[PDB]
Amino acid sequence: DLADRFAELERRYDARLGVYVPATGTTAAIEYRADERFAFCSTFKAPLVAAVLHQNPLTHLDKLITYTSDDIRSISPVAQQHVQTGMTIGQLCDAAIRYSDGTAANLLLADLGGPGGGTAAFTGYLRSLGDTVSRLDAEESELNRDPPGDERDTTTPHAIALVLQQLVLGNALPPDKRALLTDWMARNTTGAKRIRAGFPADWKVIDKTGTGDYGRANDIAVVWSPTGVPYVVAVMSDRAGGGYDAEPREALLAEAATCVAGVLA
Repeated sequence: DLADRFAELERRYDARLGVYVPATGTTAAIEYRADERFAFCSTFKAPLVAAVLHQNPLTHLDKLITYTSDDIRSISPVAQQHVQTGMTIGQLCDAAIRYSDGTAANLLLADLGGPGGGTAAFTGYLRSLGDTVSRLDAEESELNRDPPGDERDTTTPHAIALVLQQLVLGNALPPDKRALLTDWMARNTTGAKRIRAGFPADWKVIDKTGTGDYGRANDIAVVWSPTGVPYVVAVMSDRAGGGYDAEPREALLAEAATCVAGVLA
């Protein structure tokens, strides 16, 4: 039984694991702690981009955003190289997904507008999708504290899987905006050891990672089987019993994805 395999991963990795894969015409849903809250970490950056795409015409992607070194908060592998040139909204979207660029995310939040540096606008975007669960409360920062049991900055595997379903595979976005999201996630650089690692090479995988303290490791993906069937796969984990310093475990995500792959295959 698949639930036992997930429980064994929890015991072997000393982790809490959440998994949701929405049901299809041809497959049952996979759910393991799918309605328990986990920290977003950087997984929010994919729907963030969807929000920016949604609220603006595509010509908005060429708006140059200028910023300063004082805006560098969090790992920002792209943004840190363009403090004096700035970056277009398109480039920020690219960096935010493909390099989980934190500064980029923060600038995209600002681009959405409104209170909380954009976290309100982001959360309302999700509310407008039908998600009454997920919440973004803080801008990215390396100084952020987010202890277990605080419901701020959380989603559920079930919630974020259905959001991603709508965005990539549903009609949340018009096809041209949808394609930009899909493409960016298809060329993610950070996800090779997670869901991607658990799916055979002939499956297409697009994804957005998240990592944090308390051993938090997330990956949200859309996968395409060799037979052309797409599935959304949300995996979230933390190791809170290990405290702030618990090591994130990518392998747990890879192995959970392997259990999923096994059943959709």
